[PDB]
Amino acid sequence: IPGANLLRMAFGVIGTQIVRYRKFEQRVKNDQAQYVSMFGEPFDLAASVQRVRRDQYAQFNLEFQRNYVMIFANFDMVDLDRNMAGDQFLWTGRVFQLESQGSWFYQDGWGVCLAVDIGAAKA
Amino acid sequence: MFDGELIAKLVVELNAAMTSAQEALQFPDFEVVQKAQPTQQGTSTRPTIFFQKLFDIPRGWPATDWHLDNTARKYVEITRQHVETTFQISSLHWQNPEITHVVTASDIANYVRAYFQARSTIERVKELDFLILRVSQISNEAFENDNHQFEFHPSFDMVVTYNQYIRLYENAAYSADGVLIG
Repeated sequence: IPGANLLRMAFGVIGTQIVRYRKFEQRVKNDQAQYVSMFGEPFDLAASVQRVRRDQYAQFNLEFQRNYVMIFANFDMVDLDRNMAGDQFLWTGRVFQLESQGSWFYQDGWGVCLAVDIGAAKA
Repeated sequence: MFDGELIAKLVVELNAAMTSAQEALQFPDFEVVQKAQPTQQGTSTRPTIFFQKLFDIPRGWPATDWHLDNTARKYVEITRQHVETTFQISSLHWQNPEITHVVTASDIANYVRAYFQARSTIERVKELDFLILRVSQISNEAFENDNHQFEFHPSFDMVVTYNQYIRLYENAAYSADGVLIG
């Protein structure tokens, strides 16, 4: 049934991880016609993190392996619109590109590994 | 004169041009952004103008000047190169068929191009230490768009000429001696 949350009851068996999630609010300019975005109030979310397992390529002598992650969560999260995206970090900042069945009961995620986290208790 | 101040002056001028064009043609609202977003972004559903740099031409042999520092007994060699750079200007606007008042993205592109070619604009720009050459073509291109609705993406190229300076050091001589033989 597309009623009660299936991922809700599934999380009672498999076991999950904990990530810090922050949502996008609005953006401004930096007198260079470049958008700079700002988020608000990161919080703790319970989610299941999977693998798709990158293989690299080349442009010329440059390898550039792009890091990917698949995340299942019961959150109505948005990856892209005329606004910005969302952020997370299991150990380093990430950004995702997809949607899922949000308006019923749960969604599915993605992620590309940004460089690092700031530190000081992993801000 | 390097890139950052070039971009700052260019965005200021584009903002002024769009403020003029809004009065001229009555758009709802406008926005000026770059096509070099370092961060993931999502575009805007407003009459927008875009710019980007393509390449660069040195245009001439370097010219060197010598300035002497008396205290340290050194020549400071200044080298100047007259650089020409190319910018691509493009715009977006979606046509609502129901509204009777019609304005095209091609109209915005044409007005922005015409603004930069006026004598008054060039006179204002000259005191900002660069100049503009002639623009020769504007083209309309049609694409499918994310809503599966056709629309146009007009664009044209502009040329900006300026000067670049670097400085280096060189030894200095203060006397001459010679020998004569026969």
